[PDB]
Formats: sequence, structure tokens, C-alpha cells
Amino acid sequence: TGLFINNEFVKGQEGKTFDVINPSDESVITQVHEATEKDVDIAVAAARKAFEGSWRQETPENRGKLLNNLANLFEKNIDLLAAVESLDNGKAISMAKGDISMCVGCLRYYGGWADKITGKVIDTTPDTFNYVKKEPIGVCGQIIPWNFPLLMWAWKIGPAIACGNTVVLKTAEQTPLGGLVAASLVKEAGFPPGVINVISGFGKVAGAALSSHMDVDKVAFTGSTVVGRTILKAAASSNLKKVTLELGGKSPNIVFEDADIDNAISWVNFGIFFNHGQCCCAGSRVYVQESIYDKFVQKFKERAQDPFAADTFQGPQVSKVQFDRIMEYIQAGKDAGATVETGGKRKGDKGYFIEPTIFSNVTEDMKIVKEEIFGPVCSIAKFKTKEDAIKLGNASTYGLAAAVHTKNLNTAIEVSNALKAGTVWVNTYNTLHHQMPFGGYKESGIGRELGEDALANYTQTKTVSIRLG
Amino acid sequence: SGKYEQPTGLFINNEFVKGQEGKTFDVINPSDESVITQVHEATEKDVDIAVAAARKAFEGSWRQETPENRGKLLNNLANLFEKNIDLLAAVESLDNGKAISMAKGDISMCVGCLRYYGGWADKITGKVIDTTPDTFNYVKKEPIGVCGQIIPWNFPLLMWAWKIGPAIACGNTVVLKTAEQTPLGGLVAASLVKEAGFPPGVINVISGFGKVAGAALSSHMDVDKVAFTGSTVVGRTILKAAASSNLKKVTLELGGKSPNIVFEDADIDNAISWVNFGIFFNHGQCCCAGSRVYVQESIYDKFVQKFKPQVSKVQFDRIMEYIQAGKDAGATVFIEPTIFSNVTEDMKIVKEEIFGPVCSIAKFKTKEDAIKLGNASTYGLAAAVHTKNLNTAIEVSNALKAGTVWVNTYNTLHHQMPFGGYKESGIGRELGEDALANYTQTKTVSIRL
Amino acid sequence: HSGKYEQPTGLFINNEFVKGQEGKTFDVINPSDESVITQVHEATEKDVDIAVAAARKAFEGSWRQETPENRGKLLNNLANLFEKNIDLLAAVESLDNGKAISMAKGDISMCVGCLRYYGGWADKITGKVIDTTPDTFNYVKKEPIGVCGQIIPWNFPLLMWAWKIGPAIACGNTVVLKTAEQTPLGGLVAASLVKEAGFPPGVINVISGFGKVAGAALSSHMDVDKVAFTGSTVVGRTILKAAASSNLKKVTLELGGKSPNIVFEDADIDNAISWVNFGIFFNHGQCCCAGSRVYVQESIYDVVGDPFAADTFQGPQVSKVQFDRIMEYIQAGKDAGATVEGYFIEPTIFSNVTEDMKIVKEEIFGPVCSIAKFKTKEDAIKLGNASTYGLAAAVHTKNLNTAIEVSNALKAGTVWVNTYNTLHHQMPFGGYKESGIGRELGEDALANYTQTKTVSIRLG
Amino acid sequence: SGKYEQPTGLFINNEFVKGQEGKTFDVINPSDESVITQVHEATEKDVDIAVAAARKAFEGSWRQETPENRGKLLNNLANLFEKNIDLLAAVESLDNGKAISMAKGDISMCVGCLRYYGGWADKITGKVIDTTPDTFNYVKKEPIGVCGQIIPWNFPLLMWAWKIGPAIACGNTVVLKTAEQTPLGGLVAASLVKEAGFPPGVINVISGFGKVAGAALSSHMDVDKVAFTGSTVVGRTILKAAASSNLKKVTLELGGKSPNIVFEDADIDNAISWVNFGIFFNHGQCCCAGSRVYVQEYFIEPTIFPVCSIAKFKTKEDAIKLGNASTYGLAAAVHTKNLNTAIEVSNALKAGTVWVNTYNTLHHQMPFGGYKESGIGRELGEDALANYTQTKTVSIRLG
Repeated sequence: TGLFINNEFVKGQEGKTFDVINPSDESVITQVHEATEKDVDIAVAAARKAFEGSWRQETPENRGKLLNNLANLFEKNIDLLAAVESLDNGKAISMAKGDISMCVGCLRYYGGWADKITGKVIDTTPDTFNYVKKEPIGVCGQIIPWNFPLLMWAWKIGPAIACGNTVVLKTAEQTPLGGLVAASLVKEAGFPPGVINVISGFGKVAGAALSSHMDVDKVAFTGSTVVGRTILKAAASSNLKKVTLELGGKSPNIVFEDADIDNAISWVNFGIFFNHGQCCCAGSRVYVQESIYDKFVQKFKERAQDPFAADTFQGPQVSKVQFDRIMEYIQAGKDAGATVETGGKRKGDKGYFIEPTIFSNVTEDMKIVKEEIFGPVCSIAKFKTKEDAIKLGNASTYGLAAAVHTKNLNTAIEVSNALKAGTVWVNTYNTLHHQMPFGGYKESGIGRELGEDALANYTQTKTVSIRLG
Repeated sequence: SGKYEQPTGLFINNEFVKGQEGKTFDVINPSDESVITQVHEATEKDVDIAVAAARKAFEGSWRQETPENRGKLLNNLANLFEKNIDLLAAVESLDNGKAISMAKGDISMCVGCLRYYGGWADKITGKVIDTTPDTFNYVKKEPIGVCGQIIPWNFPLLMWAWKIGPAIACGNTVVLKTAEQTPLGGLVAASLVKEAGFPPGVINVISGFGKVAGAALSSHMDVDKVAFTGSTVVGRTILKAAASSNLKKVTLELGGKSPNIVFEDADIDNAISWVNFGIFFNHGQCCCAGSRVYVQESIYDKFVQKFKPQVSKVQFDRIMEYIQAGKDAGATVFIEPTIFSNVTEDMKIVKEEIFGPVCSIAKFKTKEDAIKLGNASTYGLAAAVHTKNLNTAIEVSNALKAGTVWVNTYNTLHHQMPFGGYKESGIGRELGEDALANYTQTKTVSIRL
Repeated sequence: HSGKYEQPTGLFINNEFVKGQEGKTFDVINPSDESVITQVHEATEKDVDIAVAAARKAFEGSWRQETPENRGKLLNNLANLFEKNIDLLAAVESLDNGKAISMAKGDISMCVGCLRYYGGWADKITGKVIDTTPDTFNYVKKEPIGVCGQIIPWNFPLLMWAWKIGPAIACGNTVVLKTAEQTPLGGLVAASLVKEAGFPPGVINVISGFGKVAGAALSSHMDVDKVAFTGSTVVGRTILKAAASSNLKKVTLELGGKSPNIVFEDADIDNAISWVNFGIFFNHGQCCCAGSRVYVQESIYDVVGDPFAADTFQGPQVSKVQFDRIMEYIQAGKDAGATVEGYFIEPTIFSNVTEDMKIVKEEIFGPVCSIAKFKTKEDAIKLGNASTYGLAAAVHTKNLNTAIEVSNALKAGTVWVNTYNTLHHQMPFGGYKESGIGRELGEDALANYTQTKTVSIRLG
Repeated sequence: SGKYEQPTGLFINNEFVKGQEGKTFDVINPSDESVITQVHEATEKDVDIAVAAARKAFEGSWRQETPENRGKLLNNLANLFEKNIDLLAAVESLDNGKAISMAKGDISMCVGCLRYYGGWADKITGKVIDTTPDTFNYVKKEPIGVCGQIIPWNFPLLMWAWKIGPAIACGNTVVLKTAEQTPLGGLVAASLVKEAGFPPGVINVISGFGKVAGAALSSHMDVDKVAFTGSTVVGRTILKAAASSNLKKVTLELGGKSPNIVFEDADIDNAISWVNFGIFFNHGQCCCAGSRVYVQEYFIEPTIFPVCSIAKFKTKEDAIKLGNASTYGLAAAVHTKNLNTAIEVSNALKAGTVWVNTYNTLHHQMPFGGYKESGIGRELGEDALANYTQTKTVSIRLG
């Protein structure tokens, strides 16, 4: 399926195609047209033509109408879309239905916001009139990863289109299929040509080309810190465009004395093993109070024990490079003397399946504890003081999210007030919602994403001061 | 008067001190050209001391304090500023070289600015979201932490007040670096910081150069955010080191070249008075300045006739470079305020950033031509429109590609109204409630049942 | 005009069409041919009690499970239903109220936009968190008020329906709406949509009755938590006094006012006479916001009947009482020496209204306009602002200083500049002084339909 | 101490003046029963004067004034409250009968209160709506105009300071009436009003009785707003008069039966101290005081089952029904350590202020206000400004 430009599926100016492999049986699904720097420039040129006197005319009332249209389409095709994702990405299809649900709530939630962006009328002290507009930024290019390609698709598209920007989305080469079938829905929903363009390519070729584009007004990156620094470096070399990143971090999971146990093991099971641990906020450092530690760890072990089947909860990892980094991390974790409760071996000759991995007898500064593994691999420890879980859990330059299980409100408030995370879950984990914003503290991110906060990043403030008598 | 100062130190932990290297770097008066005196120097080893102070303050001291007495500090400081307005006005006139007449204007604007933000200390509010039943979700604002702030020299004390107000309101400790050309202001201000009873390390004021101290802040691993004012190229400098270091947050306000538009029905007596105040106010040192001025094809000639100290040698030299490029371009034409006319459309003299008293006049016909001409610029920091027609005034201001638009006024700026750029003029707006967004972080707590 | 007919006549209680306990019917007249359409059942004080009980059961039970997402979803369903039956609905509207079916369709469009908007607001109602405490945590919750009684007026029965129902349901309140005696039909047709949309039983109830019997019952009810009145100021005073004698329920009023129209010499050539035409003769002059008195600078001082037809712009008046009230008022206009230019009264224009007599004294609510003449600027502010009513006003000009200064100076809850009688859900509509209590459109409606709640948690 | 008399009059147009009736009324000391002195009394014509003054102030002076200055003025007045905190602290104790320590505590709250709203004067923001068409619409906020403000006796200067804070922040002129029992406070405050530099007639302080002076404010044709604190039945009478007059905005605060709920999982030491404060604080003379308390299975001495009633629930749902089975719900409290208990029960309680592991701590930043018969409008924190502002919507059609 070709590049989505001006509501058409053109093909690559140089005709490059690149290969799409299925993680379940390693076979090759098909090939997808590749954008190079000439493609990116013409895409961006389409976005700007739309921005210029086309979609500036459209009314917020309608911009929401369109978004709601898109969400109903998504909803009309939950089954196709969840399949595409399971094929391309490798996720349990009952899980994939979950993911599209989140897409229909996220788009529709931003549908509501389109007509509710408002500036201010500042009563300046003198006898003058001053209004503060919020306007669209213009061309917004976003790069999304392959954890939640369709979900991340809908995060980026939503905000930008509610506010009235025109966008250019690059799908990660790993999972370029979803964003394209979504793009087909974008034509049924009644969006002008140009408003929304979807690109497939690599970070190093198109990815970059977006970042350095002198006619791109905003980039919005979701992936590894490493590439993020690249992206920041790109914006600075080009036109100083507005950047907002959501890098990943190795978040923690914390259990207390008073806390309920059966929910903990279940939520911390979900906290690391959800999406195979292939999500930004997974809970790889698990900390339990010493009193409860031994039995908890036993009770955690027992809980640990094809995507298209309905029984599966885990699945293939996205690529063998990503598989072979995960496997390099597990051997590193054992090479360091850490015991293994359960974990350490692939499943089956075909496919990238990896087992849920646990580690004990681990020190505070192994390679595995505070460097992003990005698979189903986690660490357990014993803490005793309230101030311990603080010094321990935040002993970390990556603070994207955290958790705290307790029954004592004072502990809950104090710890969560003390924790240095963009998101704190009390008695839950890995539950995101569009209403509440999501982002990285310090090195996990630059800017916040869900909620009304997203909107800030895609609007901007003009001060008009009508001075007179 | 002029006076003789004591340790001209780095303000560190509420104390003036020197550099561990023992280095110093002269300060010179643009009027006389004599050297006023000599101010201490801060290099990487000192910035790491100051960052240590700010993080020390931030941890356990200032987290206990409340926004009402935090507020109760930014007013005291505003009071000190007013008590010694004419003193600070003098220093600032002496060092920068601007007329003591800015005693009220510039140095009071700080009092206003620091007061307003003193206001905002206890008005910071998080959120509560009604996601569902059973669950209970809220959003809270917290202080970012240590902030590096680099100011220029055009409004040394003003800028000083624009960076302390929001940062402190929100509850963050700061480490400030004055310019090399005009460090004197921040240091007296610093004595005022001690007086108003701030606890030690919530404000450290540093002196130095871009190549050394500047760099140390930008790339400092323990700095959580940085905010910067000055040339676009040093901004790009900041953004990179941010990226290499620790992805600390970056707010830039870079200067821009900014237009002034006059229509036939503009009440000419007002229009000429604003454009002149717009371009020459503070020698053209204003980031937002009427670098290029445009007049209707009907009233151009009538309009033109009615119309007719930098900080160091180097700033004095780029204007003489750009003035030379002017006559070279063939364009009809302390420092003489310079004016050019029948300047072409594509020149050096228009498109890059003079930062001195020079102005270039252009002539338009239709309304949409002034749109094409104004927003035809890489720099979009401010713009202004002088007319009387309603439909004209609001249609154009919407169209103009700038972060501040002025209608029947120029260079008149207020602290409750946000000021910023959006065409590589800047990242983020820094005045009014929106500044407080830059120096806070969001944390989301969800409780289940 | 469309043969299909399913005009329900019952009271819409608990997602059902019941009948009056003591069974009273009351006649419905068509203002175009003075004929009786049919008869609708009447609520009385036991009906209203039953009703309030329905709403309160809903609010007490069903709406702990429901998430703001779904409250938003439902309104959108109800919008799409409204938009699927624009044609049927416009027809009832036109038949019942006697207004051109071109206008009635315009009305319903406004309904679907108003419902959608508020559907968008359900998940976006966020309370605050106050972080200025030491070793304490305080959040401020917003929550539904509870049971909200609504009394809509016959000008725009279906529009007013949406204006009331939208905000209240977004926030999580449950409501009981009394239609106007003169136009009960729309609200009941709508009520049928409310069940197809998937609202729970009880959440939304539509009563027919009178301002006296039923109207009083809602406003004096001790289990009704908030009434919302729209209509004559004489009734509003009754509504407040009801609320004070009963249980102090929170009360939002939106009464009428005599709105000014100002025209400045620099202003604009023909669309001005076009806007002021629309300004007083839109909807036959039945809008609270209509521009009764028109003011012009001295320099420049000097459609028929059947609603179901296409060419019509102006239609019947609601009834003979309204017709008769109008005739008395214009009769007084000629009686006072002012020059002059089934149910349908042709639009009159009064000059020589040099003074502020009876014709400019109070609202008329018919197609009667009054012309004034001004010449400075501070006089038009003083002539316009010279009224106990301040709900809307207009200015026409080309002039920026006059525009802003005047509209700053005018004392109306809404001020149009170079336009008139153009409302929009985004922006709040409301009255100054004796015109109103509260604000209605936009985000400010939501305040009227939520309560805050301060939780403070001590630590240590 | 006790001191000179001076006029002791009506504060009108920045000067102490006297009743046109020539009526004076007596002030009694709750402690020794003595008669302190005689303050004059307002009647319908003094009110009409003061309203006239507040209108002429509003109609001219205040335009020239800029929110930056409003705020300066309010904290100036907060500065002066702090100057004579000790004086004003004692006035209040002599007049009302309240421990001098508590009066330091009350004044601090006033200075706080006034300062906060000083903060808010230049932060009043309007809206700008991006209307679908090519129009340009904004939403302005303007002052209502003349306000009537009626205070009880329990926090005569505290309440004084909540009432004038928001009102002046937003740009209104106020006309304040002081309770008959305790007018002494307000009148010094009024001396401090001139000194803080307020233009004349922006704050007028009236003394007099419920019937006469109340009625005059409530029903005054040229008052645009009233605000009321005290019994429910004078409230009803205020609402009613509003209606018969010309439809003032009415914001009222009524005092009620608040509850205190303690599960035995709560810490008993903190619980006991907090309920004791709660009900014996300010001699149970506060709207917030928690008349009834439930646990899990002239001077009047303190009383228990300034009174209180104890009873005992079992499961959690009885705790919520007992607290909310009341005509009244102005405040509440709940003492526990259970997270899920504290969040769930407080949502379920129909109160305008809930306290968890604390009672009667009240902060000017946080809005205080009443449910059901407890009040109409909330009046503290940011939300107060809403009560004293008013929305104007301008649409500008374009080409």
C-alpha cells in the first residue's frame, strides 16, 4: 500500500519498496513503498497547501465532526484493524481489540475539544484592549514507534487535528501496515486532501528528513531517548521547530505492608508482562516490603505461568534485532550473578516468543536494573522504610511512570507526592486514559500527551494589543 | 553618582564569592569607555558549586515552604527594588548606557513584573478528572527544580526580573548568568535578594562569558531546565547542549526582525510617533523592533518627510557593518539614528538582524500585500498595525505571523500579557500565566478503588 | 403536512408516556387557522411529584455506573436523531408555534449543534487541586447538583429544549422539563427520541401543564434541587419567591429585555438595514433578544402568511392573548402621538417616539420597532443603556474606536458588532440587571449545573 | 484597653458620619454585661446615601483605576491589618468575646484573605472564542457594581475580609452592613480603609439592625448584588426581597449541622483533638461546627450528649446515610487511615467542605460554600470572584 498523500496512495518517487515480516512465523507479509527526502518534501508541501487557505476555513464544529467520523469508522472496523495489527506487530487479537477501543475513545475525545479551544481577554491595567489568540502551529510532522502503532497513531493525529494543524506521520518501518489502513479510513471521514498524510520509511532516511525539514513547524517524537537526542539535534540545526518527545523509561512497581496481595501480583503481572513489556511505562523494577517479600515472590512466580488464538496473552516480539537485544539482556542479567526464578529461553523454533523473565538476588546497579531492557524482564528487591522506596524507586534518571500499592492513604499520598514520575498509579498499573495526561519527567520526556494538556503543544498564543484612548 | 563596590562576587548561597580559578574580566562604560571596575569570574567549577546550592536549597528546604510566604518573598523583593529604584536605575544607565529617564519605565517594570508573579505563587492549581466511578484521578503541578537562566544586556535588570518571577512563584530554585557586557545590575539585585529574606541557594547570580559559564549551565547534568534570551545562533547552541547533556527543558526567546504597518487611514500624527518610538526605543536593542516599516502607496511621500549608546565596541561594529552594506546595496539612505528609503525587497539590510537604530521603509498598495510583506520573514517575533478600520485591524492581525501584534501602538508591553515568537524567534511564551507553564511539571495520580 | 403522525400526548416519565393521574387534557390550537390540533394530557401537583421521584430515582441509582464518556456519547446519539428527523421536527415546530418551516429547520440545526457541543463537554469537566498546603492534600471536586427542573418558553420550544437539556445532562444531573402550555408538542416528540438514544429511564422527563399548577409545583418542590426559568420577568419574580419559600433551590433565570440597535454614520450601507430588519422582525419579534428600539445618527436618520409554504419569512403570533397584547401595545403607540410607518399582525414601525413613553418602556414581544436619533457617542451609550433590561444590544460601524468603546460602555450580556440575532452554543448568552440571573450558552452553563466540593486531607 | 469615642459613625465617602435620624444604638460586652458605648444607627436614608456614594464612586473613580492598583490597595489594607493586629485582635474580643490568642489567629486569616485577593485583581481573564465563521468573538468580565454585604457576629472582621476581598479585587464598590451585636470591628477596619489609599465611596461601612438596615440594602433599587451570611430564615427573607425589588444577584451563606465521622481505624488522639476543636471551636459559634458526631461500634460551659450529640454506626453505608440524612449539609468530616474509605465516603457525603483527619481548618485559597439549605453561591478561594464578576459576550461580524 503506497504513501498516503493528498488523499491518494501515490508511490515512491524512486520506487523503493521495503520488506514487511510477520513475527509469528518469520515469513514475509509483503513490501511497502518507501519515502525518501524527495517524498518527504512533497508530502510536507501537501500539508502546507492544506494549511494555507483550505482547512483554515473549516470550522472547529466540523473539525470535531470529522474526528468523530474517523472514530466511528475505526469502530466500524475494530475487527479488520485489530487483525492488521496482530499480523504486522504480533499481539494477541483480544488485546488488539483493546488497543482499537482506546483509539475510538481517544479520537472521539479530541473530537469534543475542537470547538473548545479558547484564548483570553486580558484586562490590562490601562485603557487599551488586549486579546490572546490560540492559533494552529501549521505543518506538524510526527514519528511514532511500533509498540502501539495504531494507538500511537491516534494519539498524534487527534490533538493536532482538533487544533487545526496539518500533519505528516511517519510509521516505524517495523509496523507500517496499520497507519496505512487507517489512512484509507481518513478519506471516508471527509478530511480535505492534504490535511493528513501518512509516510512509511526509516528513521535514518525519512524520519530525519522530517526532523531537518525547513518547512516543518513541529515534530513530535515517540521512541528511544537515543534517537530523541538526534531529533533535538535535528530541530536545532534546521529551523528551531517546536519539539515534544516521549522517550521511554524503566519505571518501577512498589508494594507495601498493608497493601492487598492478590491485586498486586495481578497488577504487577500486568505491570511488566503487558504488551510483552514492549510499552514505554512497563514495570521492570519491582520492590516489595521485606515482610511480604518471600511469599510475594513465590506468589508472583506462580502467576507468571499464536496471536490469532483467543487463549494467548503473550506474543512474538517485533523483530529479531529486538529479540536478540532482549536475549543479550537476559544473558547479561544472568552473567552478573542474578538468580532466575522463571525466565531465560525462547519458545519454539519459529518466531520471536520469549518467556516472562524474573530476576532476584540483584544489586542496585546492574546493567538490567536501570537500563531499558524493553521485553518481559523484571527485577525484584526488598525495602523496608517508606523513605527507602523513595530513595530506591526514584534512584533513577528515567521517570516516566511509577506505581504504589498500599491500603494506608498517608503512605499513598506521601510516596506518590514524593515519587518523581509523570504518572503515578495507586493500586493499579498500565491503565492509561485520554482524560488524564501522560508524559515523561526529566529524561523520559519533553512535554505531556494525553488529556487537555496535549493541546498546549499543538496550539500557540498570539497577543494582539489594541491600544487606544 | 557613581560608587565603589566590595566583593563583586558570584552570589552563591546568599554570599558573594570569587572563582576557584581566581579569574576576573573587565567591565567597561560605553559612554566614557573607561573601565568601571572588575567583576569576579565563574567557570565550570563555580557553576557546579551554584547548581549544588540550588539543588541543596530545592531539596528539603524550599519544598517545605508554602506559596503564601513564597509569595511573601517576591513582594519584599519588589519592595526593595522600589526603595532603591534610582540607585538601580543609575547602575543600569551607567553599565548598559541608557538614559536615566528609564528609571521609572525599565526599573519599575521589574517591580510590576516581580509583583505580578508574587501574585501567582498561591494561584497554581492542579486538576481532578472524573474518569469513571470507583477510580479517582488527579493532576498536580510541581516545581521543575534547578533552572539555568541566561539573560542578555539590553534590559539586564528587567530580564533579571522576568526570569526570577515565574521560576520562584512555581517553587523552583534558580541559577542565573548575567551577560559579560552588563553584570552590574544582577549583583546589586542579588544583595536585594538576601535582604528580602530568601533562604540561601534559592537564587544564585553568576558572572562569566558564553564560552565558559554559559556552556556549563547548558550542558550541566544536574540542571533540570534552562531558559535563554539573545541571538538566534547562540540559541541553536543551547538547544544542542541540552540534547547532549540530560534533555533538560529549553525555553528560548531569540530576537527577531519585526514589522510596522501604516495604512492610509492611520491618524498620521500617532503613527509616526509610534514607529519612531518603536525602532529607536532603547537604541534598537529591543528584540521586538520595527526593523522594517511599510506605508500605503497613497500616503508614502507625505509620510516619509514627517518622519525625519551601544553596550560594547563589537555590537557597535555590526551596525557599522550593516550600515555599510546599506549604501553598497545602492539603497537611498553612540550612533546617529539611521533611516533608509526605497530599499528593495530582498536585501541583507532587511532580512537579518541589525540590533541597532536602523530602519527601512517600504510601500504597499492592497491590504493583502501588507500581509505578504509582513509575514515574509524568517523572524516573526512581533508585528504592529496602524489603522483605524475595524475589519482591517482584526483581519490583518490574525494574518500576521508573529507572537505579538500591536494595533495603534508599538513597543508597549505588559507583564500580564504573554510575549514570545513562533517563527524561530522562540520556543515558548514567557509572560503572564503562560510563563508559569514553562517552570512547572505535570504528575498524574490514579487511585483505583 | 406529512401524513406520518405519532404525536405522543402522555407525560414522559421513566421512558414511558403515562397519563394524568386525574386525567386532565388541554387543547392545542394552530395559530395559522385557529383550529384545534388535538389535546394533550396535563400534569398536576401529584404528576410533578411522581416525575420528580422518577428523576430522583435515576440520579440516586443509575448514574453511579455511567461514565462521562457515555453521557457524552448519549447526547451525540440524541443529536443524530435530532438531525435525522429535522424534517418531522421542523413540521411540528411550525404547526404548533406557527413559524416558517424555513426558520424551523434553522432551529433544529441549532439544536443538533447545541447537543453535540455539550456531548463534547461531558468528559471535560475537571475540578481543581489546591497545592498550597503544608503536609496536606486538598482537591476540589465538581459533582452533579441532582434533580433540575426546567421551564421552557414558547418562543423557540425545541431550541430552548436543547439549551436546557444539553448542559444539565452533560454534568450528570437528571432533569424534569415543563414545556410551555402554548407549545407542548415538540418537547414530547423529542421525548420519543430520548428513549431511542439510550438514556436510562427517569434521567430525562418532559411534563406538559401550566406555569401555575405545574410551574409552581416544580419551583416549590422540596425534592427539586435547581430550577431554570426562561420567560417573562413577572414570572421570574414568582420563581424566585417560590424557591425562597420552599427549600432554597439554586435558581437560574433568563428573562426578556427591550434590546437597542445603534447605527453610526461611518457604518455600513445596506446590510445594516438588513441586520436591523432581521433585528426586530426575526421570529416575528418573539425573541427575548429582539431589537425593539433602533437608534441612528442624525446624519442618516431619514414575508406574508402561511408557515408551511416556502416563500414565508414571518408567521402567526402564538395566540390571541399574544395577538391581543400586541394590538393593545401598538394601539397605545398611535394613541401617544407617534407617527406610524388567522392571527398574523403585519410589522409596524414607530417614529416621532421622541420621548421614552410606554412603547419604549417595556417589552412587547411582537414585530413592533421604534426609531430614535442620536448624534454624539456618549448619548447612544446613554440612550441605549437607559433601561432596566440589559440582555443584548448591537452596534454598526466601520470604526474601531467607536466599536470597542461603545460595546465596552453598553450594558448588555451580549453585544453584536455589525451583525444581529446571531447566537452560538460556544459563547454564553445571558442578561444584565432585570434581564437575567445566570448565563446560558457556552461553557458558563456548566457552572450553573455543577457544584464544587472541597476535600481537605490532613497528614501527620 | 477601651478608648476614645470619636464620631463612631457611618463610613460614607471616606469619613465617619452620622445618622440622619439621629439614632444611636448600644453595644454590650458579653463578658461583664457592661455597656461599652453607643454607635449610631443607619436607616433607609443612610443606606440610600451610602448606595448613592458607592454608585458615584463606581460611576467615575474606578474606571481610571487599573487592576494593578486595585491589588496594591488591597494588600496595603492587609499591611495595615497587620500593623494593628494587636489592637484589632482585642477590639474583637471585647466586642464579640473571643480569646485574644484566637484574635491574632483571626486577623492573620484576614490579612491572608485580603492578600490572596490582592493577588487576584490583575489575573481576571476573559475568554476568546474561535467561532466557526469569519467573525471574532470575545468574552469580557466586568464588575457588577454596587454590592450589599451583610455579616453576622461570630467572625465580624474575618467575614468582613472575605466579603470585601473578592468584591474589590473585581472592581466593584461595596456597601457593607455590620451586625448589630458586634459593629465595633468593622469601624476600625474602615479607618484602615482610608489609610490604604482607597478613593472615597469604594468601601462604605454601615451599622444598624436586621429589620431596618437589612431591608434597605436587600430591597434597594440601585444595589446590583447582595451577599449574606447567617441564619437560613433571614436568608429566605433576603432572597424574597431580592425578587420583590429588582432581582439583585443573591449569594448567601447559611450555617448548619455539620457531622464528624470516626472509624476506629482512625488514630484516636488526632480524632479526639479534631472533634473537640470542631465543636467547641469558637464556642460552637461557626457555620462549620459539627453538631452531630458518629463513631464506629454569659459564659456557657461545654456540653455533650456549644453542644454535641454522639451515636454509633456499624457498616460503612450507615455512616454515609447518617451524615447525609439531614436537611443540612454545609460541611462534614471523616477520620480514618483507610485510603479507599476516605475517598469513597467523602465523595458520598453531601457537604460543601469535607475534611479528612482534620476539622475546621479553613483556608482562603480553598472555596468554602454550602449544599442544600446551606447556601447559594460559594465565597472563598478563586471561585468567589465568579460571584462578584459578570460576563459580557461581544460578537464582531466580518466580511
